[PDB]
Amino acid sequence: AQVINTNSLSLLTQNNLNKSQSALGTAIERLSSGLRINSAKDDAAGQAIANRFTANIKGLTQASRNANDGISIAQTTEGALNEINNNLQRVRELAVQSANSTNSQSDLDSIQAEITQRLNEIDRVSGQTQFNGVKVLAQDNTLTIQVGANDGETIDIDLKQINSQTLGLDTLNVQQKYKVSDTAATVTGYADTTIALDNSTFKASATGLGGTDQKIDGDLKFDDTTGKYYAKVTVTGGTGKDGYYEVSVDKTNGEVTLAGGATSPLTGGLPATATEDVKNVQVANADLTEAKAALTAAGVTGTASVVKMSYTDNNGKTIDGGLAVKVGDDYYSATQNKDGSISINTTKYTADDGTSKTALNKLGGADGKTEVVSIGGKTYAASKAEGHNFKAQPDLAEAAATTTENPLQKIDAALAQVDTLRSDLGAVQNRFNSAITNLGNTVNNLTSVRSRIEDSDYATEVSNMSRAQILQQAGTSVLAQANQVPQNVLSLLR
Repeated sequence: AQVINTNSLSLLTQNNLNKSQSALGTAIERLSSGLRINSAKDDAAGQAIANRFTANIKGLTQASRNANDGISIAQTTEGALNEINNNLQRVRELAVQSANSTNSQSDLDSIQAEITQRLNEIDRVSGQTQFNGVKVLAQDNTLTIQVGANDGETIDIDLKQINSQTLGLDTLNVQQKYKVSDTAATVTGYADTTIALDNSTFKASATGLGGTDQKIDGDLKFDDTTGKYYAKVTVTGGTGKDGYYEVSVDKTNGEVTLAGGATSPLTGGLPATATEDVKNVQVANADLTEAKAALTAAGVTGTASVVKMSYTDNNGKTIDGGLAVKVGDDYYSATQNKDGSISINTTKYTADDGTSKTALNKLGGADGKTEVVSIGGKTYAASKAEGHNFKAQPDLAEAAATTTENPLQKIDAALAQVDTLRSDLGAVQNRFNSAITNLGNTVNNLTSVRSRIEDSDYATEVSNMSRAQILQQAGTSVLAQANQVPQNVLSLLR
């Protein structure tokens, strides 16, 4: 009978329990990791969204970091700014101190110097304060910080350029003008030029001494008491012609010629005042050679003269100033060099509309004695203009021209500006926090959602599938016993 085979089928179902044992193993597999890529995720997209949820928090952890970057930049902005308030308020203090009419002009100059220091510090803070390189107060700019998982989900920080100029205190001045005056300064002594003393021309101007040959022995002796040059002269072939002679010097090319058609040596020899040994033409600095060339190149028309400045305050007290090169009504601060020559002060600066350049220091400003300088169509303080680049950093206020009207109002309006900017930033923080809380709340919630897809087994469900393990194992046990039953049942026939 085919029962052996038909039973084999009934055993194939028992062997199918071995496949159910493969299901026990498959269950053990489903319980092994809890989750398997065996397509329990089909609307993969929908199930992928769970992984996107975690990716959201990944973007949200970076978001929290961002947020904290923003928070820090918020904190930092106010930090660096606090100093600015700290500086300006102090200026206010000087503004009160200034309104005092008992103050002398020297007092006012002193107060102005500290105001200038405070304003300069404000400008440094504005230019250097940074966060990760962002110059938070150097320019108007809105920083967008991604604090959410998706595009455009950001919190914006509106940064403003806060400096002396934007605050309207770039020319805040409390100084008063001094009555400017001068007196001629006939600077003394001589200096040597580039003009080298050419002696070859002497012997032909000294033929009237005769002999065979007339030559100057050594260097010419100059006399800074008379401006006269003298020469030791050896007249080869002559009788009583050797001795000291006064020589005429060509102040242009340096030629040396016997002076005054002298027919015999000076009585008494070389004068006692002729002690300098010169190799070059001496110039009574008095011609202001370089100063005059600088004035011409500058476009200055008038005749120049060296004067000593004087400044008189409101109380009739006068102090002496330095040396100056007066031209017309203008005064150019000057310096007298080693050799007694004089040079107009210059400041040295970069660009304007490209390249290195130079301007001459005039005496002006809010007090009448501040070194100012004209670049382009402007007139800045020399202190500011020194080493400045108008290419890399153009746009600027000239030097203060007069005393500032209503300085306390202006300063108040300035601080008001600083303050409102700070409110936006700090309130930004709290907004960041408020935003962190929205996202944060949804974060705790999203994690509750990934738990459905992010699936796996432990108590409740483990017991369901574990009880099922033993339940099905009971089944495999049933067919383990029932695995031996058939083979024997089939062998009963005799």
